[PDB]
Amino acid sequence: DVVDSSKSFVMENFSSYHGTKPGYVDSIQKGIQKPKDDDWEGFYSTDNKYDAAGYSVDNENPLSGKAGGVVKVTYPGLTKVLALKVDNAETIKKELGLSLTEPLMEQVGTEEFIKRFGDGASRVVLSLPFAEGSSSVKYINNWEQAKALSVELEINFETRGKRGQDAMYEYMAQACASCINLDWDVIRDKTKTKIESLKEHGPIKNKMSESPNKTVSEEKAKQYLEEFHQTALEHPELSELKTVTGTNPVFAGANYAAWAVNVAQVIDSETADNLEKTTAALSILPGIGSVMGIADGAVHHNTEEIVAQSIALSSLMVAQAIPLVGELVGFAAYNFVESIINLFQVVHNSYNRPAYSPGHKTQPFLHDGYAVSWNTVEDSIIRTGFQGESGHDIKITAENTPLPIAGVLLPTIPGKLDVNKSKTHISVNGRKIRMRCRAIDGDVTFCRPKSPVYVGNGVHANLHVAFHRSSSEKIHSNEISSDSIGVLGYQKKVNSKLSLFFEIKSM
Amino acid sequence: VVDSSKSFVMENFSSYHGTKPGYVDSIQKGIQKPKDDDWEGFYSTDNKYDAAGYSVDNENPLSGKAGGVVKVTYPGLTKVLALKVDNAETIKKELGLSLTEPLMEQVGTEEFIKRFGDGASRVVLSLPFAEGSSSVKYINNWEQAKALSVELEINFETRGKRGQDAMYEYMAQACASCINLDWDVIRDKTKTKIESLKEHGPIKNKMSESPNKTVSEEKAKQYLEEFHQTALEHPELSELKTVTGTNPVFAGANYAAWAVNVAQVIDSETADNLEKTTAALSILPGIGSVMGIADGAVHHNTEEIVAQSIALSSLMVAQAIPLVGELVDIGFAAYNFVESIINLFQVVHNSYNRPAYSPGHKTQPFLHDGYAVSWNTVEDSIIRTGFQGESGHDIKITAENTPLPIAGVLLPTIPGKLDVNKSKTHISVNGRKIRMRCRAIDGDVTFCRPKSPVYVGNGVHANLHVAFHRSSSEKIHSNEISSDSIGVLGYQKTKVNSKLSLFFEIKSM
Repeated sequence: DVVDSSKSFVMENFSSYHGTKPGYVDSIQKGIQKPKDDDWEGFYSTDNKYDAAGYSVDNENPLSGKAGGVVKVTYPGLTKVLALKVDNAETIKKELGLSLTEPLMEQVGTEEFIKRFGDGASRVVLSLPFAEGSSSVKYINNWEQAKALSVELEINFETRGKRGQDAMYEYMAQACASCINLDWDVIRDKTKTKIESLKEHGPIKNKMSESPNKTVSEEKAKQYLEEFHQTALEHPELSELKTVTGTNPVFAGANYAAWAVNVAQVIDSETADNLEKTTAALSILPGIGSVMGIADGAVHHNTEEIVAQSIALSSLMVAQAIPLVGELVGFAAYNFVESIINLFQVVHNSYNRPAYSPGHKTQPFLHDGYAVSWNTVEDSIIRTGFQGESGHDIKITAENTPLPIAGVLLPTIPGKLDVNKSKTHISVNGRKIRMRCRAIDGDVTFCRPKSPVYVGNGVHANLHVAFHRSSSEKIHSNEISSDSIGVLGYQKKVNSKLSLFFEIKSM
Repeated sequence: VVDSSKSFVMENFSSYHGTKPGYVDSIQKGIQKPKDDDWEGFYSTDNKYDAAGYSVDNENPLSGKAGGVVKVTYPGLTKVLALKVDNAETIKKELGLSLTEPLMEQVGTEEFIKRFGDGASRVVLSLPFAEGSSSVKYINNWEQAKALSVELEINFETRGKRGQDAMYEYMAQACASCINLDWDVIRDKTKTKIESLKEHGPIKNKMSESPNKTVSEEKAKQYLEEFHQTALEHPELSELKTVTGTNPVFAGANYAAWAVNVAQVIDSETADNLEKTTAALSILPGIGSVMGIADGAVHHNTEEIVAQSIALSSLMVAQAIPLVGELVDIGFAAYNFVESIINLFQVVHNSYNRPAYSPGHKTQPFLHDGYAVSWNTVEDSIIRTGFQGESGHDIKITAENTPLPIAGVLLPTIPGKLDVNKSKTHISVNGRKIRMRCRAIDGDVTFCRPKSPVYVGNGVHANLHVAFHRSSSEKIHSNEISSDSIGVLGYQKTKVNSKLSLFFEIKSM
């Protein structure tokens, strides 16, 4: 009941990975020994060496400190991996036949437990899901049993001699072999070059002349820095940047200007002189998607050359913004570039990782003030291969004022998938609103509410879509055009489109 | 598939049925069938106000007339059999029924009644009425439904009110906070105010300044903002001037945008029919500006202020029609526009009357500063009490577009009864597990910072996992707990952080 037999197995030479902090890379290869929540006291490892690497960073400087390494640990002989459906120790003790007083992970390393659950293996290791939205597992080893592990070096980020956490993040990026895999040495080099060239430019040094170079108001400051942004963006070392930041307003000069002003306001002398404190301060500021070129679910600035341009331009602007709104030194070219680079790497790594997009599974789709999502994972799956009914629930609301829901565009397959016009309805804070559904196409039906639907702060709707299958025959790739259900918001002539993406699947 | 906790036998079981106009007097002569069929049956509900929302002219559902509600009763004993699922195929298998015959035919069978009726004369099926409602829908077999007596609860046509006021005034009885407006008063006051406004010297004056022929949106808005400012000096609009001066949602700009946007979608054919006018207006954005609805509250909740807002908006629509209108009447402003917009007020007021979880409660998202955060499941939002040991609570976090930070989270603590498990509490960003550093800031609030920068955005979500430990087995009493929310902090903007609140309830077991 608490033990999942689909993720449990006996294995010979069971291996797993362990992230190791700086200094312990060589020490640990002589054996796992505990140092000097107790139910879970134990030695931790994971089946994913890239997830292990995230545990390898200096515990005294966790945002920007050095990464240590990853080792691989192997049990000889036969090991039982005992996967648990819950991580509540007391539920595990009661559901198994265990003393509710003895710590769960003490019991796990005793011959009694190894008898009843090891299936003749020499050891039980507990297995739990690593994290929400990760398919990796976490292994929990009894500390004394773990003394049998052999330890091999997988990688030593310090051996690589790279700056910052370049080595750790470059290792993780291997997981994706669509994959941001940037050379941060190139970028750092190109970046230092651009700053120097930009500082010599005639029109740049000329617009620095116009700088009040004294404390002023924030709106004066933004206006000068918007000017500086326009001037500096004409340098031919920033010419690709000028082109790729022209259309999308997130990349505008005014957002670079707010960024530089936000940076100068939170950096004091004590902060600029320490890299951990700079990373902490910068990491809570809004607007960084302007300098990173990240908008609308995409990393647009995904070349070494264009990332260096963006980081160079922003370094200069921070250099300009400190006099006008701050008080210090130099920071702009030194610790500002180092922390910003680390922040770049955090976010790129998020975007490399497998992840459901807005409107997929239970991830909300946010658009035009609305928020919609599938209520459960199964709601987003249209099952096929049977004659009968299914129901699917979509949650809908909005952020403030009453916004309308005009209707929903639903897929139909001429004969193999049809809308149940009687069970399809929408419910607004519990008021059930029937729908009028007319096909506009062989492949699309449009359902309108029979009474006005509005959602907003404190008003939400549940849209219930009910499908009926006539044929028992499965639905084939070609048969379906759309991967999405289109909920329509207010009209602007067009409607705001809110997309809930489904998947066809058998039983 | 059968919830025994919603099933029961009852004497004189009664329910309610909403009745379209024309069938109100006729239905009282008995439930006869008319000339998914698993479900073909006679439908009723336990909540008479939910029934009232089935009573509107099918041909004109947006704006049409409302018939009534009748109460139907079985004599003797009835079995109410509450079902967990609405899939009839699944119901026939797990009840051992013919997988071919219509489920609601079988339910009217003498054999089915023996098996499941507990010695009641017949069986009625019971199902949840809708998401977000505590009502039930009852499905009656048609043959058995011949046994029902039928009494009038209310005939809306007979109250002789305009539009759908009878129905919405009836539904507002349910909440006895509560918008219970007299729409006759509001209608009369509104007609009165439109009259006086059109006579004002400065109105007729700034009205005579109108380009009075098609122009551009930016120029049309600019004049209507001017017009709006002049109109709001009239004394018949003085309360409105006061209550709309602060909230930017109620500003002249947004009355002007509302009115431009109306004139653009109303052509002579739409304008000459209330149903199509209501359809058209019902898909526009910005109605909250004239309704006085913002930030989760209905601010215009007196007859006087609603009539003032409707009157001013009627005038502005009249001014916007020459500058942007395909139509030529301007009579629309004072007739079908007012009728129609009144109906939309009623709709939205009713939504806010109805019991509903607020942002940040249960699985309702909390939408703020471009973030969306919610409890993953209803149980996550409940901190159970009265035991020693552990619990976990999942909060989902994302954002609409560019990467926004999560600076940390504020968590409640009670000296002995409730502690942050600093080991199990983490945050997971597209699968990347990030540990926290938790410090107490006060005896009742602990603050947890992530140990690697957290950013969320389109395509990047986080699961904040909060682990609580109780050392005492004593229950938490209300005095112990200051906050009813967990505060997730976003970006920093005097230095402050954006606050995202997830509201929890303390329960036993």
